[PDB]
Amino acid sequence: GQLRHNPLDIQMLSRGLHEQIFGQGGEMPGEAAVRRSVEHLQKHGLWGQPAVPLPDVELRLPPLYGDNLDQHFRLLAQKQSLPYLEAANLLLQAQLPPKPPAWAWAEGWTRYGPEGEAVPVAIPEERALVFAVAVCLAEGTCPTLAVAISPSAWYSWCSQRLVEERYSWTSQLSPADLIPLQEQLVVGHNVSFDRAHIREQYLIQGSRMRFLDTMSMHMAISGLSSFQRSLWIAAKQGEPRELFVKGTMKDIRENFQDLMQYCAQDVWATHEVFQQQLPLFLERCPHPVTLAGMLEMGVSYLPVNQNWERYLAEAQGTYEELQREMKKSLMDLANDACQLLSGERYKEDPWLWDLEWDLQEFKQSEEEEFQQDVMARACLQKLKGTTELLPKRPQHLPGHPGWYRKLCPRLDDPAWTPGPSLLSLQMRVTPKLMALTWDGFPLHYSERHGWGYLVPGRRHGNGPYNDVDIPGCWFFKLPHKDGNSCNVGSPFAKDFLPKMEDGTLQAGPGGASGPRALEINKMISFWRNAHKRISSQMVVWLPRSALPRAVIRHPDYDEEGLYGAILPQVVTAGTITRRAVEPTWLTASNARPDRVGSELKAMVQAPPGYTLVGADVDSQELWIAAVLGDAHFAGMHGCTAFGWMTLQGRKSRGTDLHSKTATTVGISREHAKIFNYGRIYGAGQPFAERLLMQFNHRLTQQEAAEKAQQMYAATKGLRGTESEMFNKLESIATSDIPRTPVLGCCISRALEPSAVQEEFMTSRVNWVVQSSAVDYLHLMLVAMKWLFEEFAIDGRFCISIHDEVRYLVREEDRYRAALALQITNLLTRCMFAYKLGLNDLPQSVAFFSAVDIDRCLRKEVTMDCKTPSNPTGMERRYGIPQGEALDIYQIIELTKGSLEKR
Amino acid sequence: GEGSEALLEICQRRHFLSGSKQQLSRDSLLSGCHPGFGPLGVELRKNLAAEWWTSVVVFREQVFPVDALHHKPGPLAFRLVSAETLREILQDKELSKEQLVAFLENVLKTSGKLRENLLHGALEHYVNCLDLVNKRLPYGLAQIGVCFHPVFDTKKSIGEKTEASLVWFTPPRTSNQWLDFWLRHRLQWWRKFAMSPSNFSSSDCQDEEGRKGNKLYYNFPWGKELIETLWNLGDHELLHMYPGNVSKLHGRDGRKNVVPCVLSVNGDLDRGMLAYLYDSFQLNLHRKVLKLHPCLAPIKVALDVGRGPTLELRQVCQGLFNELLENGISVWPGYLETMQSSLEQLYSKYDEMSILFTVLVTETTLENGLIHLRSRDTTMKEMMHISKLKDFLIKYISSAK
Amino acid sequence: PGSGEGSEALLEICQRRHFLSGSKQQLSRDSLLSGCHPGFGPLGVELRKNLAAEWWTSVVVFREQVFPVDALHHKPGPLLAFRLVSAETLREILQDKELSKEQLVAFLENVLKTSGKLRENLLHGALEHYVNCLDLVNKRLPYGLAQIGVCFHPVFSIGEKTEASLVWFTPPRTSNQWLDFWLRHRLQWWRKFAMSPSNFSSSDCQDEEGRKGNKLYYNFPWGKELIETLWNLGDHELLHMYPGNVSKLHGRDGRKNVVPCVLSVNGDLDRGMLAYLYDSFQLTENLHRKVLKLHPCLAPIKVALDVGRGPTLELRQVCQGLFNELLENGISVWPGYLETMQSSLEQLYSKYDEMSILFTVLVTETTLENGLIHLRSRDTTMKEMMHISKLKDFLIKYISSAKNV
DNA sequence: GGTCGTGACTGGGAAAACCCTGG
DNA sequence: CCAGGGTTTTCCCAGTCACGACC
Repeated sequence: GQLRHNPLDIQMLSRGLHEQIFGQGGEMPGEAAVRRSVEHLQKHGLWGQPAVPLPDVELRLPPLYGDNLDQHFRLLAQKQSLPYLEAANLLLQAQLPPKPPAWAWAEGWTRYGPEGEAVPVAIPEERALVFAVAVCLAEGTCPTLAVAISPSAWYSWCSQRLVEERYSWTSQLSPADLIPLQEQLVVGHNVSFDRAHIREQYLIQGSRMRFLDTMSMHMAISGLSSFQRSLWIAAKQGEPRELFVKGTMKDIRENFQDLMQYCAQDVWATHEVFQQQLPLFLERCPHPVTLAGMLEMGVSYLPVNQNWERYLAEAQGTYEELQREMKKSLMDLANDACQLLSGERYKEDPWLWDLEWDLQEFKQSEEEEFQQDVMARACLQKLKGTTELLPKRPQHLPGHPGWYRKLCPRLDDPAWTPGPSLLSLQMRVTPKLMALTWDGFPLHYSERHGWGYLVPGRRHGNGPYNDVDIPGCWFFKLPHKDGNSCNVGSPFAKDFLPKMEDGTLQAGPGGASGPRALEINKMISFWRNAHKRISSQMVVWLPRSALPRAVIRHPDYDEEGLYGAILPQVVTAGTITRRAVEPTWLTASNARPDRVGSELKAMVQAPPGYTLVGADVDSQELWIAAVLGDAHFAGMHGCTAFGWMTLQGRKSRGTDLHSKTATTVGISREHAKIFNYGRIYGAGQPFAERLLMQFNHRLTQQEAAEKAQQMYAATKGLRGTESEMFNKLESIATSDIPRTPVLGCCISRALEPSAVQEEFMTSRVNWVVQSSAVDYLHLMLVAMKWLFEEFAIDGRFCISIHDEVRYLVREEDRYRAALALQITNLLTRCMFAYKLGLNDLPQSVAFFSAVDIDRCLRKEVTMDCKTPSNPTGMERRYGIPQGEALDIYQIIELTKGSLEKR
Repeated sequence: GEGSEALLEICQRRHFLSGSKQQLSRDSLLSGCHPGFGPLGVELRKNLAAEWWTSVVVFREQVFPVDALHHKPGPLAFRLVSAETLREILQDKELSKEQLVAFLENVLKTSGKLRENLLHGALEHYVNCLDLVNKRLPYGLAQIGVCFHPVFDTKKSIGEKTEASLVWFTPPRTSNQWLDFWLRHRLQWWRKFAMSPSNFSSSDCQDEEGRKGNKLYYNFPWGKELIETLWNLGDHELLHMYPGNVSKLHGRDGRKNVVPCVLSVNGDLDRGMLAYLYDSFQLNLHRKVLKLHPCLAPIKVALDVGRGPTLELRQVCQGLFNELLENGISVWPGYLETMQSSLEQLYSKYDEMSILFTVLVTETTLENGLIHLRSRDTTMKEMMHISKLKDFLIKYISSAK
Repeated sequence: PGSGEGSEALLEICQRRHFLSGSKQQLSRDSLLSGCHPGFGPLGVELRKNLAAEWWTSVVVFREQVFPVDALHHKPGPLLAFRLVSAETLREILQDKELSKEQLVAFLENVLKTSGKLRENLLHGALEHYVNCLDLVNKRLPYGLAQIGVCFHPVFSIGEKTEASLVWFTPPRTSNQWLDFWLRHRLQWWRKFAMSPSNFSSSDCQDEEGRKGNKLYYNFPWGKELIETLWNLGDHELLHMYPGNVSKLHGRDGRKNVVPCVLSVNGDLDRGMLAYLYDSFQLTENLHRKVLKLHPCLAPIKVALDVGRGPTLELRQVCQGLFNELLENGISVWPGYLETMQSSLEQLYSKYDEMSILFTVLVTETTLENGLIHLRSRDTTMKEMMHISKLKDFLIKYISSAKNV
């Protein structure tokens, strides 16, 4: 029947599906190899467990255009990249005309030939373009100057505000102040900014112009890691850009010639380096899958509307209210300390006993009632006349404790407010007024040796300071992000933020207002860190004339307002592993009621008539590491105990490594995930020691070191469960060119072992898995584009947030789109199998648990993003209907396995 | 809940809520059937009303406040029966059973009712105020006053609650926009004068006809109480209040003539007054001091005197009192206290009473230039000349925001 | 004759300018007098609020022995005005005819004996709070309580009128002295704002119980009407409310402790409001210029706003800035520049005088040039130019100079 | 590792002040 | 006795030091 199993009796792919994908031929491991595998799995003790068979899939898959699967995908990628490959070949043979002698002050585009003559041009139509824009941040979000060298002639784009003098235009932002650029490819340095300036990537219909980033290809060919580039900058040590930002508009119109010369030199040099390294980019990325996936990734599109405006404005306003409350709370504590002066009671407090409290001395008939009142008032004003004494400069509140004066505004200053209005959260009197406790002991500050804690023991330890002769209490320095050799600043630090979460720093006395500013700070940490980034987004508001008729004919369009787009200015290849790293959008954060303005994802909502299909690629990197270990063990699925745990693993049943590590060590879920990831990423024994030191401190250095050694003796074995993957990566590192198992695309030359030898292993160990993830995302986007072009299915790539992938689709094709995604995932796993020589595939691994279809962006379709800045939620303030989740069986039941519209 | 009762004995002792301990029960104060407030409580009600009047009518252009009659006249809560007619009916022994029954039925069918919801007042004055505003929309009519409510006693009773209401007549296109705006503004008003506005909460409720409004509460030490309500009642009530043609019942929004809409606010100011009382007192040596915010505390300046030249000292104190009174501040004339109490006990009494500053006029004021000044917030002394001191106080009030 | 027609024209202005609201059928002099009117308009609400503020400044502010009290709108039972009735119980009882005539009368009495009352005066709340206030002030007789608020009375319907009540607990010896003081202060305060102080007529009187007091009247063209009354109470009221130990009701002057005499000062506010509305009405030379010249301390809105010819947005910005500046300084305003269909300048002046606006402010492009604005007075209608940086101080000075004089 | 924020330590001409003094 | 000189004494703009968000 359709149900079939491996020799390890794990539910593999269905016979029909395996016949459709693999073609012909079934395999089995060798007798000595399978005996070794049986003995090894019996050694680990995980052998001999049941497995409930999942229902199979009987689907007539679409035919594969090619007998070999990898060759068929390579042909598909070549077909996708063919116009852009031809444009890149034209850019290789592109001629650079000499420097024009003049640069016209014309609005929009101006052409300058070999003689530099002025030609009025509207839309330059080169097949290949090299681009660089200049951004005028002094005039809002409007750039000014853009260059375009070409095989024919120079092109200059001058903004509308550059030619005009000052002038008033419409508010907010519109694409009318943006560049209006057969398919075309634009290659340049940070073409994300250019795309933010290019009008042709804002309509919901999509376009055909694509962009190649010389930053991306530069990181693919010759890039550096964080520590390597930092050390290179440190060893290297031993004006127009700043002026252009501060140029407003007149001074930009002043120094035009030198800035244009700088731009021409930069464009020429970048083009020269690009055309030198474009064969390097071609050979170092032999698959056209790389080019096609990068071109699909660099056109990431986000839809927004007026409600995102609310998520900006209200959140900042909300922050203001919260900020106000924080100040008020601090002031209350300050007032309390005044009472401690009474009877020198402050000479007994554990926290507030080392400040400047000493008082400052002071230096030097109706006629009856009418007559009485006038005489009394006259005597009052005569007493008011006694003003020819006392110091003309007033003493700033004498008698009070001196630090309370230091927190108070001077009486003469016009920025005066009642109470200690000058107090901020970061003053040295803030923690002492908070009466902070570090696990049963008070804090203590010294300018000599930073912050620590006093324990009534003098008459275990953490950084002993026997020099600090505090009477009766030993002083132990507070832990820092950089060990005991550094000093901690204000205790309200980012690195102390997790320590704030698990009750390692609580006030206690003053049970309401003491532990309240702590909660406010822990709430406003996110918005305080990211408000500049979120406010700096260049939202572009789409006019209705170029909007699609799908929303225009739909009654759900909001005619009173407008819609718009956010283009993620995300570096596609911005890591050593070219992982999509961007600190604002692609960060691993989710909406909670305990982070202020944490509904950043929640305003990415589809236009009417449209939806978003999301695939959470669960255990992507985990399965990549597991399948590398299994391939290096015996070349099957579940070869190792870790591989079988990957095949047979349920979080509800606890059969994962996470529950076992939580039982063995005693850390949190996130701590276990980070530890297992870093060990997968290649954490060393000192890395494990500092990772355990970063977590809960119920142990010492010796106990944590012994537990780390015992943990190292289990998973890696005598180097066990996963060391075959490590030996695979070592065999990759032993080669002259480090080639990935998935694609063979070599990493940047900084990590080549010719000048490094057996060093910096951890970065490459992470890099193999992350490059496999890059290939996974590229293959997923390639398969989505291929099935869209194959079955005429609408849609657009929305975003690829590291692990998850969101696609912007139209409504009427949603299930059909979801169906394609299912097959795509299978093929992706199959391609990984076809890039590891595996002769089979499990049933459960090839399919995700579910695929989500929604009208708004979120991790799951059950959370409404209840936050302090969105208190009612999406279901009340915005009325957004919740999403739906589907499985392969539900998709098949809804679509009947049909590949076309019914 | 001893501190809640310990606050109550302070609120009874220092003349905030009138009555005795037996009626000092939570339901009696919370249910609007309270036995009355003290003089300082009345001044706190007046301060809350003044701040509401600034926030609602003064700083908003389109709000034209109106006053509707106290009782709703018949035909048609509670009903009213005159004593004279009852006496005439009862004294007429010639009356039979049937005539008395007919009189009682007529009374039940022709009885006015003391009002509960002030929406009907705006629904009565809407046409006149539409003539007033020259058909400028949106707008609204505001009013503060005491309303009358049934008491659902578990042991008839009438509970008197002071309510501030406004009916924002708005275009229907921008209804929920104004609803969110007014929720934000009024929650900011209820959070403006608080020690801990986290105890002020917000929730939303849905009417039976699909209308949605927001509800505000305060985290009392025994559970929430409803402090304000909102209900966008649409246009059913106004249409019901004027059947027939819609020629009068219309308005202009921009260039489009549209039927208006109904928004409502119901603010129980007595509930908020007790709420702010519980916000002021928050439960080392304890110091029973009510920390009211320096805009709603009923008496600002405290003025006293010492032993010595009582004629000249009394002249100076009386002049200072009149000078401060001419500048709008309110002072507690404590200088007439011939019964010499200690400065500790005097300060304790004047700090339970939520007084901003205590000014002490000694003989040294008649010597060179100096008066003592102790702040409630810090309980630390200060010296000042008289001529500066007045301005200090007024800018302190001006720095409340 | 024509005076009543002019008063009706004033009432039609009150309908037009929203001082007094109602209908032409409701325009009856006694209907205004008793309190049968459907209620004053918003400008009348502002007039009443200013009058109440003036009263509160007069009485409770500048006295160290007068404290504010607030008596409830109901008096609970069983008691000795209408009667508060819970309706549902009465309806359910009326549903039965089985009970005979005697049973019906008896249960009507049983309900009646447990029936609360809407109040008639404001005395009884202060009388109940006398024990607490005597404990508060340490018996330093005399001392007073006060309340401004509405009271309901029957008309041969139920009419509500806002009145001001001051209760004076005085030693019996100083009774006539404090009575004369309060009478003189009250008469002067009522004569303070009107154009013709001789019309306020004060007459002494004594009741059937030998209770001395005084009565204030204002002279409408249809005769005299009551504005304010003063009375004595004696000493049986405190014993009636609090029978028992008299020393617990004793207050001290010097060392002598006595049961204090009670004096009542009770005055209508809405009838005096109508009287001042009549007072402000003048005809300045078939129809003359109707000027509603209220006193500046009692006028509803002080300073209006207008726009000139030129830039719409810039003039609106200037008017909005002046509006906000006057809002912060605390002067009542009238932002009525929003009329696109404008009338004549003479008609605009007449309209703003019909609202009894004190001064008319006009803003042109010359304000953008130098900051001067046109300012029209009320009585003489003189048009001057004043800079925009001192108009708020000028109006503050006008209010304060009227207050001082 | 390097860069630009915030807040503590301090410190030197100066504005007023005190003590003493010349005439 | 009224202005001026020697010494106090902070005072306030300014510099100088450290560590935490960012590149």
